Amino acid sequence: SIPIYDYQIVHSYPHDTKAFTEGFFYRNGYFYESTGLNGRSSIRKVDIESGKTLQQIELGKRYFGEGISDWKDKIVGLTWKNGLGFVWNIRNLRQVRSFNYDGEGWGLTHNDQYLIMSDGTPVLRFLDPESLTPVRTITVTAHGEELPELNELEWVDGEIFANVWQTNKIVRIDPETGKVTGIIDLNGILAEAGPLPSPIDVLNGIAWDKEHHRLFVTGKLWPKVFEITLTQRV
Ligand SMILES: [Ca+2]
Repeated sequence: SIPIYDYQIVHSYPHDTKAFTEGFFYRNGYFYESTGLNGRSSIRKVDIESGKTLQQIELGKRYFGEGISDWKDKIVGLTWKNGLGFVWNIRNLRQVRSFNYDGEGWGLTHNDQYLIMSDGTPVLRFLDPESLTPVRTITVTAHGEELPELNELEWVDGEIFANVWQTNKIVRIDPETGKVTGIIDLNGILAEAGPLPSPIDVLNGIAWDKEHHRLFVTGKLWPKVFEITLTQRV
């Protein structure tokens, strides 16, 4: 009754196996990743093919960085427990503004009007990109059930794709109703990943290139980012 989708790997690119991926998006032929690298949080511009870093800033010691997303000429980023967000110039990564919000920050994406954030609960926040305060929320449900643990996000083709932390699934959420309209099953994808690092952590990170319709998924300490297409199951 809830349509399930299987992946096909189109390509697979090296990813930093030391990087706890907290936020991930695609822009300008580049990856942008919010990364934990030994308790320190950095934000990073990655070359897609090499997985190498082309540019980074570090967050201050007291912040744990989470979701990131572009917005026009900016990167917006969340913190885990600080209630503080940042706005950077996407070009030189110089901090430009801070803002406050309640609760935790996990994932962050955007559609044409709004920044969209998760925080591990079933409740997604739509933010005014200007005031940076919520104007709508939706509650996320799968077969009528509240779906908590919503993590990294990505707006894909009219929908919110969200990692569900500690599963290998991605949910497609109708932004209007908050209903899960679809489930992407990435179980076993790691078997396709080449030799695994020690340690390795969980699926998390979805980026999308609107122009070419390319979907990229990764995860914390993963050795690959995967470009994937979807096929609806049987
Ligand atoms: Ca994302």
